[PDB]
Amino acid sequence: KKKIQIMAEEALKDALSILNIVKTNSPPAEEQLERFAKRFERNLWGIARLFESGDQKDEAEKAKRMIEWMKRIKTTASEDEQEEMANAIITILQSWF
Repeated sequence: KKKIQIMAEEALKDALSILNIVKTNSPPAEEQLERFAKRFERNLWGIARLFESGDQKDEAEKAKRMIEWMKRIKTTASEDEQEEMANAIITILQSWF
């Protein structure tokens, strides 16, 4: 399951883009944030499936929760809550190289 590297790289770029949108804009570019969240969620659903196929359920639910965190970023009105989830998502994706 280890080779999921291009998917994690793309997911990291999307997460860092959202993080940049949240900080830069005071009222964020809501449609551009939705564009990156959709791509990110898609990438991590695949990462979760590859971990499931590789019998690595611990890293699979880890990937699943980061989808819920990205969905929270879409919902939440607090910029700091958006930052929190983005930094958490970023640090976990990095654990996967």
